[PDB]
Amino acid sequence: DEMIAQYTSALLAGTITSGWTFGAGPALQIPFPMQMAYRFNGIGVTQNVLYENQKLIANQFNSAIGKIQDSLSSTPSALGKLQDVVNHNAQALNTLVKQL
Amino acid sequence: YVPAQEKNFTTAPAICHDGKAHFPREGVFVSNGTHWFVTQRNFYEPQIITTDNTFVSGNCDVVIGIVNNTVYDPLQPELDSFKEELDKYFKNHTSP
Ligand SMILES: *[C@@H]1O[C@H](CO)[C@@H](O[C@@H]2O[C@H](CO)[C@@H](O[C@@H]3O[C@H](CO)[C@@H](O)[C@H](O)[C@@H]3O)[C@H](O)[C@H]2NC(C)=O)[C@H](O)[C@H]1NC(C)=O
Ligand SMILES: *[C@@H]1O[C@H](CO)[C@@H](O[C@@H]2O[C@H](CO)[C@@H](O[C@@H]3O[C@H](CO)[C@@H](O)[C@H](O)[C@@H]3O)[C@H](O)[C@H]2NC(C)=O)[C@H](O)[C@H]1NC(C)=O
Ligand SMILES: *[C@@H]1O[C@H](CO)[C@@H](O)[C@H](O)[C@H]1NC(C)=O
Repeated sequence: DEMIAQYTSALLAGTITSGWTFGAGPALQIPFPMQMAYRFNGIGVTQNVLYENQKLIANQFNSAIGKIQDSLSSTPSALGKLQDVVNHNAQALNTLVKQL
Repeated sequence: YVPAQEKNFTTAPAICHDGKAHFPREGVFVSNGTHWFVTQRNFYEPQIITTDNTFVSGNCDVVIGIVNNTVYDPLQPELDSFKEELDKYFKNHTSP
């Protein structure tokens, strides 16, 4: 669980600084305030929707991440897809030890 | 297709020339220290800044990244050979 946590801390360190260019060879540095102007351009809206509104767009991104933190700790039924991986395996062995 | 070795430059997200911001049509502005250029995204082919590949959107006091230089228009390659040609030939009648 340590080197797995280092692989997924290198995807986030390249998609922030380099963008999407490290998946096709050399990794090229780019500012994050300019990479976001290329994600809007691939949707259909122009570049000026971000640069002319850089203030309120930043606050929506930070507040949306903070709402994720409370959503995960609200209930334990959100992670049911991963719990059934270990629950199906653990109860498969308990049936096998009572076949004796 | 795979890109080969690279070269770093200095950038700015917009251009203000006459009090109005200018945004590139494709690519983003780069420079090597003296004067600026607009370039493709996957091949270093510098080009001069011209109205044909820049569009205007509002005035230049709303975004943090603004630098100062000149922007060109495709009419002064013509009008300097036209308006100055028209202005010079009309001055010989005022002399007498
Ligand atoms: C950044 O890159 C530009 C692009 O090459 C450099 O501008 C170039 O500067 C040289 C002189 O330093 C220019 O050469 C001169 O050009 C004039 C007119 O073309 C000619 O009459 C002279 O005999 C001489 O050859 C060159 O033209 C010019 N290139 C362009 C496209 O304008 C600039 O020097 C670079 N700056 C740095 C700090 O590296
Ligand atoms: C690009 O060039 C323009 C044109 O000069 C620059 O606009 C100039 O900006 C400065 C400060 O941003 C203005 O100075 C101001 O003066 C008033 C009155 O003294 C003062 O109260 C302010 O606090 C400020 O110091 C200057 O007037 C203005 N020039 C104009 C309007 O003609 C612009 O700053 C340049 N951009 C960059 C990035 O250098
Ligand atoms: C103006 O017209 C006169 C006609 O006598 C000519 O001699 C002169 O060279 C002209 N000047 C210019 C600048 O065209």
